[PDB]
Amino acid sequence: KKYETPPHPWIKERLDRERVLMDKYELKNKKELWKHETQLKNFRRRARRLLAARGKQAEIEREQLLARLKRLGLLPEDAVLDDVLSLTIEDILERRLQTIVYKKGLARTMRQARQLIVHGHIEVNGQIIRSPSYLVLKEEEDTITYARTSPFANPQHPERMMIEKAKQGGEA
Amino acid sequence: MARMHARKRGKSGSKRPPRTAPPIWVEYTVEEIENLVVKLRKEGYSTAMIGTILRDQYGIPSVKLFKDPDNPNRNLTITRILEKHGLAPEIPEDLMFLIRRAVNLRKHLEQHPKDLHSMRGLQLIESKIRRLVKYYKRKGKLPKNWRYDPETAKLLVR
Amino acid sequence: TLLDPLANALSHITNSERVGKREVYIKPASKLIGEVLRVMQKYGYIGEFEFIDDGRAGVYRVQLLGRINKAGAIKPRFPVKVSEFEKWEKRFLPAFEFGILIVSTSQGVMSHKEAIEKGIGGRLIAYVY
Amino acid sequence: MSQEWKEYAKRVLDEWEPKTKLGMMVKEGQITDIHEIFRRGYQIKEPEIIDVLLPEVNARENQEVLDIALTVRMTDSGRRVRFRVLAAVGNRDGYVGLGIGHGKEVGIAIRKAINYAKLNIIEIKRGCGSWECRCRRPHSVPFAVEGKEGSVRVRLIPGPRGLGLVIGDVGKKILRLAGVQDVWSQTFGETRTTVNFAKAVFNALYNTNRVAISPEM
Amino acid sequence: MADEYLVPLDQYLAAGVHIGTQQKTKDMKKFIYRVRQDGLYVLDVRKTDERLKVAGKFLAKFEPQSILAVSVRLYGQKPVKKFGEVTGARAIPGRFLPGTMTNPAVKNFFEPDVLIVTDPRADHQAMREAVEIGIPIVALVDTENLLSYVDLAIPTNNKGRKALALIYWILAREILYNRGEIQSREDFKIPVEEFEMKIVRR
RNA sequence: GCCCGAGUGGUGGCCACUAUUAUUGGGCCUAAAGCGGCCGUAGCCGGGCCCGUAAGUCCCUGGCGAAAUCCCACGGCUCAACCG
RNA sequence: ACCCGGGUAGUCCUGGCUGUAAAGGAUGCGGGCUAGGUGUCGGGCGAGCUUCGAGCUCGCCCGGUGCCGUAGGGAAGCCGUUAA
Repeated sequence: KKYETPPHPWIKERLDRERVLMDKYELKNKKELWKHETQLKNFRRRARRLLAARGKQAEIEREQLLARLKRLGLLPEDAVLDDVLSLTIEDILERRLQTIVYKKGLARTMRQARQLIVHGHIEVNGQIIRSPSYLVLKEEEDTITYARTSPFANPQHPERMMIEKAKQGGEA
Repeated sequence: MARMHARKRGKSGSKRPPRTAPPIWVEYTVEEIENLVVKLRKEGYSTAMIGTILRDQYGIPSVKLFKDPDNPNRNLTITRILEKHGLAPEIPEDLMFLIRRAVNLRKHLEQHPKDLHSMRGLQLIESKIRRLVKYYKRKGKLPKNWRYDPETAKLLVR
Repeated sequence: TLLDPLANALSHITNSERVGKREVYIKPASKLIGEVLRVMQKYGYIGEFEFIDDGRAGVYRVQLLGRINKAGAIKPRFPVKVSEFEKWEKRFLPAFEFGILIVSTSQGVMSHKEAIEKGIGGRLIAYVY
Repeated sequence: MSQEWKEYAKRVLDEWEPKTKLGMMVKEGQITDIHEIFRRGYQIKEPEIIDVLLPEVNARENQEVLDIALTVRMTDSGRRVRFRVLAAVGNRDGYVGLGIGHGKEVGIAIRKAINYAKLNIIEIKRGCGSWECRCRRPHSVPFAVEGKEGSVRVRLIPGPRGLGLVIGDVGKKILRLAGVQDVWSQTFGETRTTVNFAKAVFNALYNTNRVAISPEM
Repeated sequence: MADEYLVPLDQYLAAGVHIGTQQKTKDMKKFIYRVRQDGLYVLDVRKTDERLKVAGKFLAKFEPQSILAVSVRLYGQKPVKKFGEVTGARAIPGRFLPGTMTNPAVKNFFEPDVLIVTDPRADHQAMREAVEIGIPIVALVDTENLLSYVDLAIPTNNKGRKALALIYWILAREILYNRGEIQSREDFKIPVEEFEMKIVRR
């Protein structure tokens, strides 16, 4: 499937973390958080199992899982299957479309950003998108823009004004 | 060390000489030893007691150490000295003494039958024989056609 | 009777250890135990031993450094593939460091770590750590 | 928080009057090294000895109470209730003391326990090495260990970095106070009895050093 | 340590140090000299010379005066009292007044550096607290008394007054030798008699 | 007010928790639970030392256990599911 | 009914059947390993005593039969070289 909920769902320490996270990144539902936890879990689980086994097993398996994390951008230039396990649910959430839109300064604030991509006020590559989950690669970061849009077809959309007053990117 | 069999009682700790080659302050030839053995088997004594009297009189603790090497296939010792001559009983003494005794019991019981305990050792001695039989068959001192019974115990003794 | 004479060696050796005597005496003795103590000494776990072969039996007097924690035989003595090693690695041993899951092998006898470096396996014999 | 650190220790060092020789040498600033109290097995008889080592600032002595129980003894025309409490002193930095205390009133017991716990401090040796490579810090314990307390059987297991403290909450409180980041927890036998389970985890983290290994050599 | 001359060999042997009583146990077997034809065990007299020397050393070492000689014995409390007068520290009680070591609320509270017990069987309490505090422990041990928890020994007789006198005397001499006042090779300034006990009125 | 959210809840079934089925990984004095005791058949399990075989056992090669599903990569569909 | 006075089966012997128990040490059996102390029974050994008999005693050893207790185990009682 594509979710997880820990053995006991109403536990306070688990719930606190989320609600603080919930405002921080401005999710719409908890499921979204979960998506990234459960995605994080799989990398870890596999990274760990690979390092463990006999070193002669086609190393390709390791390479492959270090390649993707580099490309995605979570991993920068570190060479150990142990740094992978040193990610957290915050790092994944930094990697989202939503986050990366606010960061660059295409949006005033993440709550605003939620509006933009839905109505097709953010282009990526040549395509528009509807899904704010969207996993944004490192190579993919450089290609976020406007062309046939309500924010940028002129220089007197109040939209331009709303983004300018803030001008602050960074972790969401 | 012990085995409390039909008992709870730890077994005797009697132990061998840790001598591996024999005393030379004691002195006998392969020929002299062989005579002593043959003389004693001629009396009516049996190999354990033959080894006993030789120990107590002639001062040889076990024959194997003194004798071998004189044909180093294996150790040369009492009954292996006897078999080469033809003085050996085809039944192993082990199995013989056993059965021997057994036939005596039966006669007691014959006259006296109200005996728990005496009945209960009949059962305890047979079942050692059975075993001692069972393995010999496979080793080969007693043919595979045999099987043990109290009429086939009264025939071997007589 | 006895069986697993090795094991009745080892088990003494450990219960010996746990007390903190100085040296050991193992009344029944053998190749298995001899060899195993040999490999054991080779890794270093133990100090020196002398066996005296009495016309009765081999006996091993063994010197105890203090190193050994726990070292035990395997019960049915399972066959273990060289792929299944890792499983039997995680179970019996205390961590990746130690590596004397002593197996018996085509090459001879080895620890776990000396087995892996060659690359060969088989039925388990005992452990040491 | 910086220098305010010693100031609590020195404020304690204004009126602290040593009972022991241990409490004296510490109050003189000598052997200023908790670790150098442990190795030697010199008796922690004074509570303040520790307050001397743990200032406001760096390690942050995380005082914490687990369970508060109400028990009775029946007495002539009376039930005499009291309270037992379990408290945990520890620094995330690799020391810990588990304490329990019994008293008529509540507040007192908390206090008693807090004190009790100090005496029974322990180093937990963490896994420098890790599991896999000694990349940086001691994330785990070195070796898998087990606890034993009445019915309770806790295994601590080395672990992956980030796979953090995977145990029941009660222990999870104690462990965090130790400074084990990552550890697989295999329990066995009734935990309901908190005091023990805790005593388990504590005993366990205690036995760490008691393990004699090869890298020590 | 050093060879048994006289004073050393005539002193122990003249004093009934040798004569031990009933029971042997496996650990003590080493100091035990010989069997009489009665169950009365004799201790080795050499071993007593030897294990008294190192006991001048071991107690010349802890030079600060919080050495405690306690006794549960009626005989022994007099030699002990006199012994303590010379040295410079002693806990007197018929018991230990438990909470001598473990408690500092007690109005009688000391913090020793060494202990001397007389009978491991009677002074078990003084031992009991000697395991907790972390105190090394030197003593007088009999054919009947174990050495469990008892880390350094002086195998001597302790059941009688002559002996109970000789030892806390020769010892008061030995530690004063090491620390450097009056020697164990000079004849002691104090007479033996005070350490010796006598019953006129009870 | 808390949870979750186009779902959420009720009954039923299965698995987990339940080392309450014990290989991993349970017990059996008094908590359930030792047969009232022995014998030996079938079975399982076996002291040391040397030699043969290599049946188990390990190692290597080779024939082979369809596709699908699973796991990993890259690529495709706006995204993913899904597919290549 | 407990208490008292009579009383058959049975209780005894012989042969047979029946097969139960808090049939307990509520503790299956075998081997190896793991402080000790003490009392006791029988066997061995080195001595002293002697009524010249191991008769009275000391100690080591072997086999059995009790009690106490270190390490450990146990939930605790307890168990602890006669293991739980």
